Amino acid sequence: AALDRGNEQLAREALGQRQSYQSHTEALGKSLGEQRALVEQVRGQLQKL
Amino acid sequence: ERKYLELKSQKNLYLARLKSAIAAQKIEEIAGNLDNASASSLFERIETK
Amino acid sequence: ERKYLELKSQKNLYLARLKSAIAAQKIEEIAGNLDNASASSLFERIETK
Amino acid sequence: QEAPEDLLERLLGEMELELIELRRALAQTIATFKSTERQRDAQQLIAQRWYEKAQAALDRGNEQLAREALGQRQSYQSHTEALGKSLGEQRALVEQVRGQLQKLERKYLELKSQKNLYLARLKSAIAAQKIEEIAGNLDNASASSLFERIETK
Amino acid sequence: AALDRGNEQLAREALGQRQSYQSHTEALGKSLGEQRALVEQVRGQLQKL
Amino acid sequence: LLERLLGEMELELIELRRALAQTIATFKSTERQRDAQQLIAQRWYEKAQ
Amino acid sequence: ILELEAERELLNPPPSPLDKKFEQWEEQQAVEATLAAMKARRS
Repeated sequence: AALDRGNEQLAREALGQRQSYQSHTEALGKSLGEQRALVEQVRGQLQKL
Repeated sequence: ERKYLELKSQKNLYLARLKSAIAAQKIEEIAGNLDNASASSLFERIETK
Repeated sequence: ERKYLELKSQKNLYLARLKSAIAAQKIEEIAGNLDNASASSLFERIETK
Repeated sequence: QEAPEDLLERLLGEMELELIELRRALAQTIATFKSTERQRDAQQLIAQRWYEKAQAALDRGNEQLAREALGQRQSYQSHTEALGKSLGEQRALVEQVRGQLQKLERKYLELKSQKNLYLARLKSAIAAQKIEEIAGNLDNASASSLFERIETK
Repeated sequence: AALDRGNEQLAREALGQRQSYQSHTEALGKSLGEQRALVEQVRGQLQKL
Repeated sequence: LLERLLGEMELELIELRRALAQTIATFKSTERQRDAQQLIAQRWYEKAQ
Repeated sequence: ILELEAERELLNPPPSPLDKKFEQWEEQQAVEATLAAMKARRS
């Protein structure tokens, strides 16, 4: 929206703001994609026991 | 303050994996699978008696 | 006799400001705004349970 | 040890009391602020009256009484100035605290509008496992109660 | 109505006034659109039980 | 040791938070004092003028 | 009083001034658009 009306400065600052949240999203996605397989394995072990 | 919750988000998974691993050998002791006859307990001492 | 009423004319304002300040954190404790996920009470313990 | 959900209604009742307490305190604050303003007005009125007396005394060329009355006026002028100072100070503070009270009074009902939903969901979740215990569905034969102990007996 | 008779100033002030109520309406609509599905789910659970 | 150390850290975090709060408080107080002093200096300057 | 206020604020950060700038700018745009649409609709 800020790029509209040709106010490029606010667009630049907002795009700069977006980066930290992008990085945190990436990190959390990483951690979850890691943990899933481990809980799958432990659930299987529990069934067998 | 961020790093703390970061670690708290994995304490539980570690505890769960450890308890599963303990329970594994716990009931592997009683009534061994006898894949090898090296040692079996509580189902052979009773049988031999 | 003058100075006494002078002070009595502000005791009340101080008490009011203090009570407002206390009430602020009082309900900020319950159901945190979650601007940060550092800690929230009575709406997360219930959710997690 | 108490259950977490039990703390909810307790803390909400506590906050409910504390809100009306704050309201009463702010009321008393407004009251004396008005009283102090009235006092300032009375003082400046007395000063004006002494000024009138001085003006009348200057008439007939009796400058001495005019001098004494003008000297008298000074203490009341100073007190008027001091009270005006104090009031001009206090006004903004009561404005700010009134705003804070408004915001808190809104947020409170905001939370009260969801306490009930949370309690309902929790009770449903409890009841789920409550009757799942008795007479297990036997999707797995891992454990069933009160319909197998009876059957086995 | 205030814009009529060319009294633009009062129209500006009234349009400014409208914004807070618009925002509150939006917030409440959000909260309701959220809660509906949850009560639907809990009603279904009650039926099954 | 895991849960023990995590509880210890949990306490220590809020301790640190309280300490930083007190720091902010007196920093504000000192600023207020400076303002009062420079105001008195300005008043004496007015008297000199 | 100052301590309690500062602590409560420290637990939950207030909005950055950039957010205030953005919201003020956009509400200005909104009021302008509304008054323009109104004074255009009348004619």
